[PDB]
Amino acid sequence: YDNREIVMKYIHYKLSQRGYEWDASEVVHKTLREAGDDFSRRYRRDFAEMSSGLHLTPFTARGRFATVVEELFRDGVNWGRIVAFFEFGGVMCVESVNREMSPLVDNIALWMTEYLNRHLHTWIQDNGGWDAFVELYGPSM
Ligand SMILES: Cc1c(Cl)c(C(=O)N(c2ccccc2)c2ccccc2)nn1-c1ccccc1C(=O)N1Cc2ccccc2C[C@H]1CN
Repeated sequence: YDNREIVMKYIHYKLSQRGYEWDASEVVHKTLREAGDDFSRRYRRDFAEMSSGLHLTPFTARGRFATVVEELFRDGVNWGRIVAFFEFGGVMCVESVNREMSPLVDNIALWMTEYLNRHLHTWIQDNGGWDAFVELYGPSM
C-alpha cells in the first residue's frame, strides 16, 4: 500500500467515468470504490445539495478542502469517515472538471495524499492498515 496510489486510482476512476482521462493492491482499490459508491448512494440527496452549493474556484479550493477535512475528523477518525473523506475529494475533483477547472484535480489529489500521509497514517496503521479496511468492507463486496 501507498496512499498516493490509492488516491490516484480513486480519482482516476471517478474521472474516467465522465470521459475525462486524467494524466495523474487491487482489492484495496476496488473495495474503496464500492465503499465510496455505497456512501454516495446512502447520502444521494445530500450530495446533490452540497454540489448545488459548492461555490468552487481556484481561489477557494484549498480553503474549502481544509475546512471540510478538519470538520470531518473533528470528533476523531473511523473507517466511515475515511470513506467520506475520499468521497469528498472525489466530489471536489468532479466539480472541478464540470466547471472547466480541471487543473485543480492535481492540487486536490496532492492535498488528499498529504493529509493521509501526515494526519491519517497513525490511525490507519494502528487499525492494522488497509487490510483491515478490506476485511471490514468485504461483506458488502
Ligand atoms: C462527520 C461528517 C461531516 Cl463534518 C460531514 C460534512 O459536513 N460534509 C460536508 C461537506 C461540505 C458540505 C456539507 C457537508 C461531508 C460530506 C460528505 C463527505 C465529507 C464531508 N460529513 N460527515 C459524515 C461522515 C461520514 C458519514 C456521514 C457524515 C455526515 O454527517 N453526513 C453525510 C453527508 C453527505 C453528503 C452531504 C452532506 C452530508 C452531511 C451528513 C448527512 N447527515
